[PDB]
Amino acid sequence: AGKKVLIVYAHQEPKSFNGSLKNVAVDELSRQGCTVTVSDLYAMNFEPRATDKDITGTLSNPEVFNYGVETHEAYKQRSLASDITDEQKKVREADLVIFQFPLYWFSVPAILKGWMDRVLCQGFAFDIPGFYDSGLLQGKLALLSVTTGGTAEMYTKTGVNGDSRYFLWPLQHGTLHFCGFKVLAPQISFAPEIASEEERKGMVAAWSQRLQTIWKEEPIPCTAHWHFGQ
Amino acid sequence: AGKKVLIVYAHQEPKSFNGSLKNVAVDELSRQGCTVTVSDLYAMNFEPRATDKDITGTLSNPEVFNYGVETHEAYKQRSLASDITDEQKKVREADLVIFQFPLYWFSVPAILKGWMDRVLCQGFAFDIPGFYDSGLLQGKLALLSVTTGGTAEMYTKTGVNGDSRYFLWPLQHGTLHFCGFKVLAPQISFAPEIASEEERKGMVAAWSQRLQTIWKEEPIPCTAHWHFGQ
Ligand SMILES: Cc1cc2nc3c(=O)[nH]c(=O)nc-3n(C[C@H](O)[C@H](O)[C@H](O)COP(=O)(O)OP(=O)(O)OC[C@H]3O[C@@H](n4cnc5c(N)ncnc54)[C@H](O)[C@@H]3O)c2cc1C
Ligand SMILES: Cc1cc2nc3c(=O)[nH]c(=O)nc-3n(C[C@H](O)[C@H](O)[C@H](O)COP(=O)(O)OP(=O)(O)OC[C@H]3O[C@@H](n4cnc5c(N)ncnc54)[C@H](O)[C@@H]3O)c2cc1C
Ligand SMILES: COc1cc(OC)c2c(c1)c(C)cc(=O)n2C
Ligand SMILES: COc1cc(OC)c2c(c1)c(C)cc(=O)n2C
Ligand SMILES: [Zn+2]
Ligand SMILES: [Zn+2]
Repeated sequence: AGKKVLIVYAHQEPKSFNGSLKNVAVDELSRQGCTVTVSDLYAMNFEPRATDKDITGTLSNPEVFNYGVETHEAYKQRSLASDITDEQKKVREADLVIFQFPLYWFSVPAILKGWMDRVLCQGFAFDIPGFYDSGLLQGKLALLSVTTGGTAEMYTKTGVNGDSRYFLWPLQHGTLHFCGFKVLAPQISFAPEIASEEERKGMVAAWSQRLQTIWKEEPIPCTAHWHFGQ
Repeated sequence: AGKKVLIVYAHQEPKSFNGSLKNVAVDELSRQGCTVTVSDLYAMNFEPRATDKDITGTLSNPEVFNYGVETHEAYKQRSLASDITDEQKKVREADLVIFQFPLYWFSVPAILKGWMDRVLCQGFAFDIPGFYDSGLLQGKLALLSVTTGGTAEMYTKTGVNGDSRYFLWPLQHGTLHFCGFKVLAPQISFAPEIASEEERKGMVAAWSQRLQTIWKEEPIPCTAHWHFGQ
């Protein structure tokens, strides 16, 4: 406060561990006096497909469809579909975007992948130039709050899954850094379903505590070295 | 000769460079006498979202929906939605699965992510235990055939994007090897929008040429070292 937060939330069940994490984030950020908005993608039936329906009116080139060029032209000419533009208005206003999701195949669920693909379009989130340190959402913070089915030990460099930082790369680097975000340290809640009824409260109460001082945090160095190195 | 190939194809435009790559694969593998099937996800309006619509029977826990528990039970009972079981039959029959797509945010387009999320369910593609070298699709081969906006140089260890292998990890390892596939070396067709008409022709031809001998190939060692070094 005075800060705005967008929580993009991708879980089907409000009673889930993910739902609890989204709800404590709203509760704690609302208590601090921050402005809070939640894009509840499943409840919204959010469209994940990148298709020519994302441009309204008439196309730059209706013989050969190029999603990147069409949506770039459409963002410049204010003719993107209203579900996209609604989400761009949220992100444009936000000082922090928190993604809350269960890890699906070492990445985001498809409905959230579709939000990244369709809302983070050229002209809005990035351009030539304006990417990585210079991306168009520069100034803004982003944070992945991810839950996993695999344990922390599975997610080490010599573990069956590799270090968590390895799967973070396309999300933190290739997507958030790329668009300009400073990335806060991910919040990774390992294997909640196998944890006890408390312990899970440890993790929820722990995210609420972290959120108390989120605006004091320095963003990680979003480097190949941070992700893979020594 | 006597092999079955599934191509899971994710591009909106038949006239695109991805479209040319898919078509050359069909032409060359058809020429060789292989059995070929293509799942053209956008033309199928393939559903990417993981929702409770994917199970048609009585849920195990209708009070608190857990997509992974409900779909595992649905797969064992034969009560998954038919679009999913349609794709599982194609995968079960295939000896090789080629994924043909443009790189979206260092990953697959969300329509293809939802193919992975919904088709590769517990019981069918993996079980716990029954993953990585014990995954249920053991015996099968997979190959990612990717196109990029970024040049090969941008995709090297000291380029901006980092090495191309780094973005392959959640797909090759976290998804395909997790399900028991052996993974053939990726086909990466760099920056075809930047390339001349000639260089594009050569990249289509280079893919066709590689497919002539694809059944002679051995898979990669799908480890942390192969992807990251050290
Ligand atoms: C398609 C698919 C792909 C996947 N791919 C991967 C992958 O690549 N890698 C991987 O590691 N995992 C993967 N998973 C597993 C997935 O990441 C986990 O199942 C998910 O992260 C668990 O979080 P949840 O909210 O769904 O858990 P929940 O099951 O909702 O949480 C566990 C328990 O906590 C309860 N709970 C709710 N709120 C609270 C609270 N206030 N305090 C205490 N308990 C609470 C729940 O109701 C439940 O009993 C995959 C799953 C699917 C379906
Ligand atoms: C949401 C989104 C996210 C993206 N994220 C990334 C990313 O993370 N990293 C990245 O590097 N890129 C990214 N891109 C760029 C994208 O990967 C490239 O635009 C795409 O890979 C290029 O493939 P295409 O088929 O669309 O090319 P096209 O534009 O179709 O192909 C280039 C040219 O080749 C022509 N062609 C077709 N067939 C032939 C043929 N037989 N012979 C000669 N020429 C032919 C086409 O007609 C066209 O003129 C992103 C794009 C979008 C829209
Ligand atoms: C596809 O669904 C799942 C479910 C899981 O556990 C529930 C998984 C995974 C995938 C992967 C890729 C790694 C892992 O460690 N675990 C535990
Ligand atoms: C998000 O859309 C795009 C479009 C591109 O090029 C057309 C990109 C990228 C993303 C990324 C992340 C890296 C890159 O090198 N290129 C060239
Ligand atoms: Zn980075
Ligand atoms: Zn592997």
